[PDB]
Amino acid sequence: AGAALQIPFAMQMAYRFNGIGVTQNVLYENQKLIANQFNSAIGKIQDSL
Amino acid sequence: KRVDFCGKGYHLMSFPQSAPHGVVFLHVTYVPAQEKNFTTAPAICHDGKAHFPREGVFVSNGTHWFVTQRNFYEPQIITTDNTFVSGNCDVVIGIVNNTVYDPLQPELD
Ligand SMILES: *[C@@H]1O[C@H](CO)[C@@H](O[C@@H]2O[C@H](CO)[C@@H](O)[C@H](O)[C@H]2NC(C)=O)[C@H](O)[C@H]1NC(C)=O
Ligand SMILES: *[C@@H]1O[C@H](CO)[C@@H](O[C@@H]2O[C@H](CO)[C@@H](O)[C@H](O)[C@H]2NC(C)=O)[C@H](O)[C@H]1NC(C)=O
Ligand SMILES: *[C@@H]1O[C@H](CO)[C@@H](O[C@@H]2O[C@H](CO)[C@@H](O)[C@H](O)[C@H]2NC(C)=O)[C@H](O)[C@H]1NC(C)=O
Ligand SMILES: *[C@@H]1O[C@H](CO)[C@@H](O[C@@H]2O[C@H](CO)[C@@H](O)[C@H](O)[C@H]2NC(C)=O)[C@H](O)[C@H]1NC(C)=O
Ligand SMILES: *[C@@H]1O[C@H](CO)[C@@H](O)[C@H](O)[C@H]1NC(C)=O
Repeated sequence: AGAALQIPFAMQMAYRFNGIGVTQNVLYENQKLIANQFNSAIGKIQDSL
Repeated sequence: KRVDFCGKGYHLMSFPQSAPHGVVFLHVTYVPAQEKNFTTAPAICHDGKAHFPREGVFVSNGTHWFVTQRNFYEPQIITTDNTFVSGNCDVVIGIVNNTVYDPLQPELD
């Protein structure tokens, strides 16, 4: 939408949780589990491929 | 709100014009400009409680902390009407110490 403006990635993930109706404390208080789940989900794609 | 469906930027409004066998759309959009960098933090710890912005981000100009809206820089001081509380400050990665100002009790002298 213009020039790239940097933001830390967990804070971008919190904006995106807001965009679906969940408060952002739910992301910050679960950060490690959410990242573990994303990593297992990405590791399952290359296994199916 | 569909990205790039009505031009580049944040769609404000669009005007139609007729062409021969066709149509022309003049899209008016909003484009952000002249950014500055800041230090930032996800929450703020005060009295053993974690505070999150209601809307906006916590930013630091070098020595002081403010809340701003995310798309236009307009800094304000962090109060209990700017933020909400959840939990204690032991679980959030990158939490920062600052004071969150209450209006009522300095009204009550
Ligand atoms: C929410 O669901 C997750 C499942 O992804 C739970 O986390 C797992 O809990 C089991 C316990 O049976 C552990 O063995 C796993 O190692 C956990 N997974 C990860 C990625 O940490 C989590 O406990 C659930 N939360 C609640 C409150 O029920
Ligand atoms: C960050 O902004 C603050 C403004 O709040 C500057 O601090 C001073 O703060 C006092 C009381 O809050 C004001 O009376 C002053 O007018 C403010 N400015 C000055 C120049 O004294 C602070 O200087 C700013 N810091 C940086 C690094 O820009
Ligand atoms: C951002 O990354 C920096 C590393 O570049 C982290 O700084 C380190 O913090 C640890 C404490 O967890 C210290 O032991 C290291 O000495 C620091 N390294 C440097 C180079 O400063 C910083 O903590 C990270 N920020 C967050 C919020 O995790
Ligand atoms: C932010 O403020 C809290 C509140 O005091 C600090 O917590 C103290 O941390 C030190 C060192 O980690 C401990 O020795 C104290 O026992 C803690 N106090 C309490 C009341 O728990 C915290 O360290 C501060 N954060 C930073 C980065 O300085
Ligand atoms: C912000 O700082 C970075 C270096 O950390 C620099 O590359 C960038 O151009 C700066 N942008 C602005 C708007 O100051």
